[PDB]
Order: sequence, then C-alpha cells, then structure tokens
Amino acid sequence: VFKKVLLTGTSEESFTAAADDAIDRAEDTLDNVVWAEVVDQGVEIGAVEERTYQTEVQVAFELD
Amino acid sequence: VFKKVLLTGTSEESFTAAADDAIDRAEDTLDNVVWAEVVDQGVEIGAVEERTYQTEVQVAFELD
Amino acid sequence: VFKKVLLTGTSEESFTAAADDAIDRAEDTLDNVVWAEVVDQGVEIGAVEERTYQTEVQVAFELD
Amino acid sequence: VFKKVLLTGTSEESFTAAADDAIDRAEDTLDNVVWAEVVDQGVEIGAVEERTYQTEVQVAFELD
Amino acid sequence: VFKKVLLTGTSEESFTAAADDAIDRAEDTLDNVVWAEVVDQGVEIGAVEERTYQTEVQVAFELD
Amino acid sequence: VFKKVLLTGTSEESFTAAADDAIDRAEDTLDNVVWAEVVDQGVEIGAVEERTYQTEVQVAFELD
Amino acid sequence: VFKKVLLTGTSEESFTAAADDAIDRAEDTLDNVVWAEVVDQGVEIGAVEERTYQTEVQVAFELD
Amino acid sequence: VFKKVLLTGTSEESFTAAADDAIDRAEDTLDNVVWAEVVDQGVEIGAVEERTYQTEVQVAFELD
Amino acid sequence: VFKKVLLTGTSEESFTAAADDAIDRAEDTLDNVVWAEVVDQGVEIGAVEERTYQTEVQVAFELD
Amino acid sequence: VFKKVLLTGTSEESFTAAADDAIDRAEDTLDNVVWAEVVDQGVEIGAVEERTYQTEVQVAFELD
Amino acid sequence: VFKKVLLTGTSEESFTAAADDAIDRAEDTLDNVVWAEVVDQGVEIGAVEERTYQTEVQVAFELD
Amino acid sequence: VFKKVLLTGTSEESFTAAADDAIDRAEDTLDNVVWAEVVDQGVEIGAVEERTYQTEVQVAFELD
Ligand SMILES: Cc1cc2nc3c(=O)[nH]c(=O)nc-3n(C[C@H](O)[C@H](O)[C@H](O)CO)c2cc1C
Ligand SMILES: Cc1cc2nc3c(=O)[nH]c(=O)nc-3n(C[C@H](O)[C@H](O)[C@H](O)CO)c2cc1C
Ligand SMILES: Cc1cc2nc3c(=O)[nH]c(=O)nc-3n(C[C@H](O)[C@H](O)[C@H](O)CO)c2cc1C
Ligand SMILES: Cc1cc2nc3c(=O)[nH]c(=O)nc-3n(C[C@H](O)[C@H](O)[C@H](O)CO)c2cc1C
Ligand SMILES: Cc1cc2nc3c(=O)[nH]c(=O)nc-3n(C[C@H](O)[C@H](O)[C@H](O)CO)c2cc1C
Ligand SMILES: Cc1cc2nc3c(=O)[nH]c(=O)nc-3n(C[C@H](O)[C@H](O)[C@H](O)CO)c2cc1C
Ligand SMILES: Cc1cc2nc3c(=O)[nH]c(=O)nc-3n(C[C@H](O)[C@H](O)[C@H](O)CO)c2cc1C
Ligand SMILES: Cc1cc2nc3c(=O)[nH]c(=O)nc-3n(C[C@H](O)[C@H](O)[C@H](O)CO)c2cc1C
Ligand SMILES: Cc1cc2nc3c(=O)[nH]c(=O)nc-3n(C[C@H](O)[C@H](O)[C@H](O)CO)c2cc1C
Ligand SMILES: Cc1cc2nc3c(=O)[nH]c(=O)nc-3n(C[C@H](O)[C@H](O)[C@H](O)CO)c2cc1C
Ligand SMILES: Cc1cc2nc3c(=O)[nH]c(=O)nc-3n(C[C@H](O)[C@H](O)[C@H](O)CO)c2cc1C
Ligand SMILES: Cc1cc2nc3c(=O)[nH]c(=O)nc-3n(C[C@H](O)[C@H](O)[C@H](O)CO)c2cc1C
Ligand SMILES: [Cl-]
Ligand SMILES: [Cl-]
Ligand SMILES: [Cl-]
Ligand SMILES: [Cl-]
Ligand SMILES: [Mg+2]
Ligand SMILES: [Mg+2]
Ligand SMILES: [Mg+2]
Ligand SMILES: [Mg+2]
Ligand SMILES: [Mg+2]
Ligand SMILES: [Mg+2]
Ligand SMILES: [Mg+2]
Ligand SMILES: [Mg+2]
Ligand SMILES: [Mg+2]
Ligand SMILES: [Mg+2]
Ligand SMILES: [Mg+2]
Ligand SMILES: [Mg+2]
Ligand SMILES: [Mg+2]
Ligand SMILES: [Mg+2]
Ligand SMILES: [Mg+2]
Ligand SMILES: [Mg+2]
Ligand SMILES: [Mg+2]
Ligand SMILES: [Mg+2]
Ligand SMILES: [Mg+2]
Ligand SMILES: [Mg+2]
Ligand SMILES: [Mg+2]
Ligand SMILES: [Mg+2]
Ligand SMILES: [Mg+2]
Ligand SMILES: [Mg+2]
Ligand code: NA
Ligand code: NA
Ligand code: NA
Ligand code: NA
Repeated sequence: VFKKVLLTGTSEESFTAAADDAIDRAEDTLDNVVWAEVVDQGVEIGAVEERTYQTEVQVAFELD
Repeated sequence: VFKKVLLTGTSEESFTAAADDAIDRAEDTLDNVVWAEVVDQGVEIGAVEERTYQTEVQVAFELD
Repeated sequence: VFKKVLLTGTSEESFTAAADDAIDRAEDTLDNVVWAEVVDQGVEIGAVEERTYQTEVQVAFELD
Repeated sequence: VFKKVLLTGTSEESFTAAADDAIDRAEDTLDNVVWAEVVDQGVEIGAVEERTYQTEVQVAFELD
Repeated sequence: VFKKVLLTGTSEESFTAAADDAIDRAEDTLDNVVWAEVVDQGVEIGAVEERTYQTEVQVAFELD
Repeated sequence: VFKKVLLTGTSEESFTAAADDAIDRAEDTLDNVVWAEVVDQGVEIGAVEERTYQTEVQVAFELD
Repeated sequence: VFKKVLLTGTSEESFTAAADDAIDRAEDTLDNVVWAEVVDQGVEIGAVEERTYQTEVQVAFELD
Repeated sequence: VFKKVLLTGTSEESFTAAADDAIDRAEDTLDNVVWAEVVDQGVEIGAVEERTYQTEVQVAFELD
Repeated sequence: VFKKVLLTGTSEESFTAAADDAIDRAEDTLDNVVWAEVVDQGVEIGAVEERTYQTEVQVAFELD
Repeated sequence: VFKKVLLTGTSEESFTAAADDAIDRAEDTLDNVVWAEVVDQGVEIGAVEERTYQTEVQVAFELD
Repeated sequence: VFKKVLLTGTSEESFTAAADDAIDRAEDTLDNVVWAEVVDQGVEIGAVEERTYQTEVQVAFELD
Repeated sequence: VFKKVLLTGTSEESFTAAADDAIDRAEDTLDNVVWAEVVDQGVEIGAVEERTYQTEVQVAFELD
C-alpha cells in the first residue's frame, strides 16, 4: 500500500527546487518515499522580498 | 513547506459554516493553519433529521 | 440503485438557500431523496431586479 | 459579445457575500454586468484577524 | 468532521481487490472508516513478476 | 437522439457487478439501452454489514 | 428551478446541426426550454454510410 | 508575452461563426491577435426569437 | 482492441470541416477507423492569411 | 524516455480483464511495456450479444 | 478584491524563467501584483531558432 | 494535419531538461516537430540513485 501526503515546497530559485524542498521534508519524516506527482505550481510575489516559487506535490511513500 | 489535510466540515446552517467546522477542527489539532481551499460541497438529506450542509476543504498549515 | 437529477435552484439570499430550493423541488416530486452534490454556482445579475444566486446540484434518490 | 473578468471577492461573513464583493467591484467600473460564474472558493486564515471568505468569479458583461 | 487519507491499494487479481487492499490498511490503523472514493486505477507491469492492479482511493473516516 | 440517465449501481462483489446493477435497472424501465460510461466508483463501508462497491454510470439509450 | 437533460443530437452535416437535433427533441417533449450547454462532440465513422456528427448537450428547461 | 481575453461570441448560424464573432471584436480593439482557444459552447433558446449559438474563446494577442 | 491517434485537423471553413480533415488523414493511413472524439478546438489567426479553424480529435480504429 | 499508446481493451467478464486485454495487445507488439494508467471505462450493450466491458488505458513503454 | 490577468511568458532557458517573464510584464503595468498561478506550460519548437519555453500564469493583483 | 505523441522525458537536473529529453527523442525520429504541451510532471525517488525529474509532453509534429 502506498500513501500520499500533499506538500507545497518553496524555493527562491526554481519550480524544480521547490519540488525538491517538499520531497526533502517528506524524506526527513517518512520512510520509503518512492515518488512525487506535481499537482500545482505558483509564485508568491507581494508578501516576500524575493519571488518565491512553489511546487505542490503528492509525495508517495510505501507503507510498512 | 505547507502541508494540506483533506477535511469535510458539516453544518445544519450553511456551506460557509460547514467550511468553518472543518477549519475549527484543523485549528484544534494543528499549529500554523494558514488557508483553506474548497474542493467540494454537498448536502446530506435522507439519513439525518435536518439537512446537513457539507463543505470539503484542503486545509493548509505551515510545517515547523 | 440511486438515480440523480441535475437541478439548478435559485435564491435572492444565498448559495445555500439556492441549493435548498433545488432540493425542495426534488422532494416535492420524488421519493427517497438521499443527498445532493454541488456541481456549479452562479449569479444572475442583468435580467433580474435583485441578484439571484444559483446553485446547481445533482440530487440523488434511491430507486424502488 | 460578452467579456469576462476574473475577480476574487472577499468577506468576513460568507461565500455569498464574497461573491457579491467581486460583483460590486465589477459594477463600479463596468457597464452591462450580466452574470457571474463561481470558479473557486477559499478562506484566508493565518494572515488576518478574522477568517476571510473568498469567492472567485468570472463576471460577464455585455460589450457595446 | 470527516478526514480523508489518499491510499493506493494493490492486488494481483483485480481493481476491486486493490481497492479493498487500501481500505483494509485504513481499517487496521483508523477508527470509524466510513467510505472510499476511487480516484485512479493503474497496472504495474515491468518491475513485477505478475501484473499488479492498483486502485487509489480517498478513504474517509469520521473524526472523534 | 440518445439520452443518458445517471445511475449508481451497487454490489457486494465488484465494481463490474455494480455497473451491471445500474444497467440492469435501466434495461428494466427503458427501451433501446445502447451503452454506459463509468463516471465514478466508490465503496460504502461504515453503514453496511458487508462493503458495498458502487459504480456510477451514464446509461445511454436511443430515443424513439 | 431549472432541470437539465443530457441529450446527444446527430447530424450528417455539422456539429451545430447535431446540437440543434438534440434541442429539437427536447422542445418536442418539454416546455420552457431555455438554453443548452455543449458537453461533448464526436463523429460516428465505421458503422454508418455517411459520417455522423454528434453533439452532446445539457438542455436546460424551467420547471413549472 | 501573450495575454488572453475571455470572450463569448454569438451567431444565429453556427458555432464557427460565433467564434468568429468574438475574434472579430478582439481584432477591432487589439493589436497582434494571434490565436484563439475554444473553452465553451452553448445555445441561447428561451429569451431570443432565433436560437443563438455561442462560442467562448480565450483570444491571445502578443504584447508590445 | 481499439487504438486512438491524436490528430489536429485544419480548415479555412469550419470546426466540422477541420474534424473531417483529421479523420480524412486517419482513413488514408489506417484501416478500420470507427469513431472520433473531439478534445480541443481553436483558431490560428496571426500567422495565416485566412483564419484557420482547428479541431483536435482522438481518432479510434479497431486493431487487427 | 517513455511513450504511451492509448488502447481500449474489451472483455465479456470484467473491467480488470478488459484492461488486461489492452495490455496483452501492447505486449504482443511492443518491447519494454512498464505500466498502464486507466483513463476511461465503459460498457457496450446494444450492438453485442453479451455486454462487453471496456477499459481504456494509456500503456507506457520504455524507448530504446 | 483581487483581479487576475492571463499571461504567457517566454524564455529560451526554463519554465521558471518563462513564468518570471510574464510576472515581469505584469509588474511593469500593474500595481499590487501579489501572486501567480501556473495554468499551462509548453515549448515552441518549429518556428523559432532556439526552443522557447512558455509558462502561462494567472497573475493576481490587488485592486485599489 | 498535426499529430501528437505522448512522451515522458527524464532528467537528473530539472523539469525543463526533462521536457527537452522528450523533445530530443521526438526530433531523432520525426520530421517537422513543431511544439510540445506539458501534461504532467513528477519525480522518481525510491528506485534511483539520484532523484529523476520527469516531464510528460504531447509533442506535436506536422504530417506530410
Ligand atoms: C499560488 C498562490 C495562490 C494564492 N492564492 C491566494 C488567494 O486566493 N487569496 C489570498 O488572499 N491570497 C493568496 N495568496 C497569497 C497572497 O499572495 C498574499 O500573500 C496574501 O494576500 C496575504 O494575505 C496566494 C499565494 C500563492 C503563491
Ligand atoms: C455529498 C454526498 C455524497 C454522497 N454519496 C453517496 C454515494 O455515492 N453512495 C452512497 O451510498 N451514499 C452516499 N451518500 C450518503 C447517503 O446520503 C446516505 O447517507 C447513505 O446511502 C447511507 O448508506 C452521500 C452523502 C453526501 C452528503
Ligand atoms: C451562471 C450563469 C451563466 C450564464 N451564462 C450565459 C451565457 O453563456 N450566455 C448567455 O447569453 N447568457 C447567460 N446567462 C444569462 C444572462 O445573465 C442573461 O440573463 C441572458 O444574456 C439573457 O439572454 C447566464 C446566467 C447565469 C446565472
Ligand atoms: C484560497 C487561498 C490559497 C492560498 N494559497 C497559497 C499558496 O499556495 N501559497 C502561499 O504561500 N500562500 C497561499 N495563500 C496565502 C496564505 O494563507 C498566507 O497569507 C501567505 O502564506 C502569506 O505569504 C492562500 C490563501 C488563500 C485564501
Ligand atoms: C499507474 C502507474 C504509473 C506509473 N508512472 C510512472 C512514471 O510516470 N514514471 C516512472 O518512472 N515510473 C512510473 N511507474 C512505475 C514503472 O512501471 C516502473 O516500476 C518504474 O519505471 C521503475 O523506476 C508507474 C507505475 C504505475 C502502476
Ligand atoms: C462514494 C461515497 C461517497 C460518500 N460521500 C459522503 C459525504 O460526502 N458525506 C457523507 O456524510 N456521507 C457520505 N457517504 C456515506 C457515508 O459512508 C455514510 O453512509 C453517511 O455518513 C451516513 O450519513 C458516501 C458514501 C459513498 C459510497
Ligand atoms: C463519440 C463516440 C465514442 C464512441 N466510443 C466507443 C467506445 O468507447 N467503444 C465502442 O465499442 N464503441 C464506441 N463508439 C461506437 C463505434 O464507433 C462503433 O459504432 C461500435 O464499435 C459498435 O459496437 C463510439 C462512437 C462515437 C460517435
Ligand atoms: C450556455 C448558457 C448557459 C446559461 N446558463 C444559465 C444559468 O445557469 N442560469 C440562468 O438563469 N440562465 C442561464 N442562461 C440564460 C437563460 O437561457 C435565460 O436567458 C435566463 O434564464 C434569463 O434570466 C444561459 C444561457 C446560455 C446560452
Ligand atoms: C489553438 C492554438 C493554440 C496556440 N498556442 C500557442 C502558444 O501557447 N504559444 C505560441 O507561441 N503559439 C501558439 N499558437 C500559434 C500562434 O498563433 C503563432 O502561430 C505562433 O506564435 C508562432 O510562433 C497557437 C495556435 C493555435 C491555433
Ligand atoms: C463507452 C462507450 C461510448 C459510446 N459512445 C457512443 C456515442 O457517443 N455515440 C454513438 O453513436 N455510439 C456510441 N457508442 C456505441 C453504441 O453503443 C452503438 O454501438 C453505436 O450507436 C452504433 O452506431 C459507445 C459505446 C461505448 C462502449
Ligand atoms: C504550447 C503551444 C501550443 C501550440 N498549439 C498550436 C495549435 O494548436 N495549432 C497550431 O497551428 N499551432 C500551435 N502552436 C504553434 C506552432 O508551434 C507553430 O508556431 C504554428 O503552427 C505556426 O502557424 C503551438 C505552440 C505552443 C508553444
Ligand atoms: C510520477 C510517478 C508516478 C508513479 N506512480 C506509481 C504508481 O502509481 N504505482 C507504482 O507502483 N509505482 C509508481 N511509480 C514508480 C515508483 O516510484 C517505483 O519505481 C515503483 O513502485 C516500482 O515498482 C511512479 C513514479 C513516478 C515518477
Ligand atoms: Cl488529496
Ligand atoms: Cl449529468
Ligand atoms: Cl493521448
Ligand atoms: Cl480566465
Ligand atoms: Mg537566490
Ligand atoms: Mg494551489
Ligand atoms: Mg438550525
Ligand atoms: Mg465529495
Ligand atoms: Mg431578499
Ligand atoms: Mg453552469
Ligand atoms: Mg463580522
Ligand atoms: Mg484559487
Ligand atoms: Mg494470482
Ligand atoms: Mg496515479
Ligand atoms: Mg458476497
Ligand atoms: Mg460520486
Ligand atoms: Mg448530407
Ligand atoms: Mg461522449
Ligand atoms: Mg439566420
Ligand atoms: Mg459557459
Ligand atoms: Mg474559404
Ligand atoms: Mg490544444
Ligand atoms: Mg462469459
Ligand atoms: Mg471513452
Ligand atoms: Mg540561451
Ligand atoms: Mg496552452
Ligand atoms: Mg547531476
Ligand atoms: Mg503521470
Ligand atoms: Na490528501
Ligand atoms: Na443528468
Ligand atoms: Na481571464
Ligand atoms: Na496519444
């Protein structure tokens, strides 16, 4: 059985790096992280000093 | 990093109050609840005494 | 077996009341109305005296 | 010909009132506003004192 | 309030049995599992000895 | 001209058998049933003794 | 209250004429037909002598 | 950079002519109109003397 | 078994004729073309002398 | 690089067996078939002696 | 009230840089640009010397 | 007439480079490659030494 958690990563550099940010967090806390699916991308502009790229991913991990 | 939990709130009054019901529950258990996105709405009719409005939300919270 | 009918309710007050308007009509004519799923919402503005909220629902009823 | 503008209204009270907030703004600036279609709903939680309901609408107006 | 978890069940027999595999896991760990909604189906072919059917479900459970 | 009715079939055995349950009902009441399209699948768990698979279909029939 | 019926019209000439074919049928049988929304288009090729254009519409009519 | 405007064209003749009606309007007011994408089609029936076909398009134009 | 190919037909006349253009091409090269499903429509404007209607279809053909 | 082909399998028994029918065909003709994603399911009723279940899959295979 | 404009940015380098190109244009002409949502990505290949990445964004700005 | 092939490119560097990987393959084998549309993005994590970014594209090429 796989389970997915819905995470939004952020980066001041790129959408790829924002996806990595989410996956990094998942790997900090979860065992057996196997894949991620991108479900949304966006950019935070008018509440931050530097534009912040965001990539939202379903991160899948194998249970047990 | 943000994480989302997929919650269905209920209310005998309105779709807005049903969204609040879910958000209330998220705030009981989670720190740093930041926003919610409505993903579905519905009404339970033939198993309840009063119609029950339901609003399903992705509730986003900031990790750490 | 459940069957759904696709109804648009209207209200001069709210999207919740517009959903109720559709469900009310379904219950006038159908037995065993069990639930409704919201599939669209809108507002009629420039053909009415008062703005009219509309909520379109699939209203499910149990056959037999 | 109709044209649509994509507006997000806000309210501290309800999703209906948030839709009205967008439509109100459209009517301030545009002639011949005819209808609105709801395309998203959400709630701002962790940057505001009171939860703020948001309803995003395509607001249609007749050209000429 | 209902909460949903996004689980992918697997089976070497059928899509139905794969849905059951996910639901079985949810019932092992959660109280008050009430329904599941199928959100994706697929088949693993070229990393397994036998084709493996997969059914991804949102499994809903009642909180409290 | 074809018309479609939106039916949810149920089965304690499989998603295929649940689709058949809906189609069976359509054929009881309608002439010239020609095809069905699956539009949703789900499982009822916590209100039934045995898990109940559900398959929702648009069932198309030829008018006249 | 509006209700919609899901009809597929056909024509050997065009997608517009196929939409009209469905609407024509709705007007034969229903009072107060108000609008139609196109939801699918297709072409039947290898079971007919002439290609047959099909347009599927939700046809809305006002109840009462 | 391209920008899109969301326009609904109308015609008493066809969906193609309705798309042209929107594009015609865009070309009256905008420079560098490059393409259009159809996003919806419909038919106005019970407020007009003749059925009116509607085609909604995103009309893209090049900025600068 | 059916297979589909994803083709975009073009026409200076209509969306119907653009669908036919794709189907014509499929029939030139494939045996047992059975149906087509429209998946997108658009108009090329600012790289052509005459507006060019486009209809993208999945064209289904029976294998063997 | 992976490539996908869009195949509809058929079976007089089940949606699972219909998916297998498509995958079987892909494996007859292609090397390195790795997975399939279900994209549609349906049932042929009024042109066949026995109901025929259909499962449409994107079948992915590794190039080279 | 927020309003969104639908812009396609381009870059010969990356999808991130293409999103920035659109946002840059929005900030040239609009006050109070707050966020962007990615709605499509693509690549222009056979009309340009170098591949051109494109990212289409809804760019949101606060009115007043 | 344009035809599209559905390709998934991979890269250990970025989603942009993964799109290029698919397009590169298309250009190796096909004449008149004109554009690509991104339809999915993902990351392979727990079967590879380095995370592998994937971008799935419909790659369009002009026939004849
Ligand atoms: C992808 C994305 C979507 C957003 N959507 C909204 C929104 O719908 N409403 C909102 O108030 N702020 C939204 N924001 C945040 C906004 O830019 C700003 O930080 C808030 O307005 C602060 O209250 C969004 C930010 C991002 C990156
Ligand atoms: C939005 C919504 C969707 C529902 N969908 C289903 C369904 O697909 N099948 C079902 O058995 N009950 C469904 N129900 C519950 C139904 O109204 C009733 O309580 C059940 O039939 C009890 O078994 C739904 C209820 C709501 C509020
Ligand atoms: C949600 C909604 C969508 C509508 N869409 C359309 C449309 O696409 N075309 C149209 O002519 N009128 C539309 N109308 C009706 C419009 O406001 C007006 O009453 C008509 O233009 C009368 O011919 C719509 C009304 C609502 C509430
Ligand atoms: C519907 C909605 C969606 C939002 N989405 C995002 C988002 O994707 N990323 C984000 O940083 N903030 C988002 N926000 C704003 C968030 O709540 C907070 O104000 C920001 O994090 C401030 O930077 C959203 C707010 C709303 C109401
Ligand atoms: C429904 C489904 C979707 C899949 N999608 C992908 C994918 O997008 N990329 C991938 O590398 N592997 C995918 N795989 C796994 C693939 O079959 C194989 O196990 C991997 O390529 C191993 O690295 C998928 C498997 C299934 C069952
Ligand atoms: C596919 C499916 C979806 C359902 N969705 C809901 C729902 O959204 N809300 C709800 O109260 N019950 C729902 N139910 C019914 C639920 O399992 C239980 O019978 C009800 O909670 C009884 O009130 C659903 C059942 C099925 C099979
Ligand atoms: C838009 C459209 C979709 C169709 N889809 C299917 C299908 O999924 N399976 C099928 O057997 N026939 C389908 N047909 C019918 C097909 O062309 C042929 O008449 C049947 O194969 C006869 O059994 C479709 C026809 C049209 C016009
Ligand atoms: C595509 C389309 C969609 C429409 N949707 C609606 C609607 O949702 N509600 C409505 O009141 N009128 C709608 N109308 C207008 C309707 O036919 C009639 O003109 C209005 O009811 C006048 O108030 C629509 C018209 C078209 C062409
Ligand atoms: C339906 C449709 C969609 C198009 N989308 C794009 C696009 O996203 N980007 C683009 O550069 N050109 C696009 N074009 C082509 C555009 O009109 C023009 O020919 C190109 O800009 C040439 O580089 C599109 C054309 C059509 C018909
Ligand atoms: C999933 C599915 C979808 C279909 N859709 C259509 C359709 O849209 N139009 C049609 O004429 N036949 C359709 N058919 C075929 C239909 O049942 C019958 O064989 C044809 O009407 C023969 O011309 C479909 C069959 C299946 C299995
Ligand atoms: C994302 C994207 C989508 C496009 N879609 C189309 C299309 O549907 N039809 C078309 O003629 N050109 C399209 N083009 C443009 C195409 O590559 C080429 O420039 C045109 O064919 C010039 O007429 C597209 C370009 C891009 C980047
Ligand atoms: C975007 C993406 C989606 C995937 N989906 C699945 C899946 O649904 N099931 C699966 O078994 N593996 C999937 N995989 C592959 C998975 O990470 C691992 O390689 C396989 O589990 C090997 O059997 C996917 C990989 C990617 C990159
Ligand atoms: Cl989710
Ligand atoms: Cl329907
Ligand atoms: Cl495809
Ligand atoms: Cl838009
Ligand atoms: Mg930096
Ligand atoms: Mg988002
Ligand atoms: Mg009360
Ligand atoms: Mg739901
Ligand atoms: Mg009042
Ligand atoms: Mg509507
Ligand atoms: Mg207040
Ligand atoms: Mg939104
Ligand atoms: Mg076995
Ligand atoms: Mg999946
Ligand atoms: Mg049994
Ligand atoms: Mg359902
Ligand atoms: Mg003729
Ligand atoms: Mg169809
Ligand atoms: Mg005329
Ligand atoms: Mg519309
Ligand atoms: Mg001509
Ligand atoms: Mg397209
Ligand atoms: Mg048999
Ligand atoms: Mg299909
Ligand atoms: Mg360069
Ligand atoms: Mg695009
Ligand atoms: Mg490297
Ligand atoms: Mg994918
Ligand atoms: Na989730
Ligand atoms: Na219906
Ligand atoms: Na817009
Ligand atoms: Na394809």
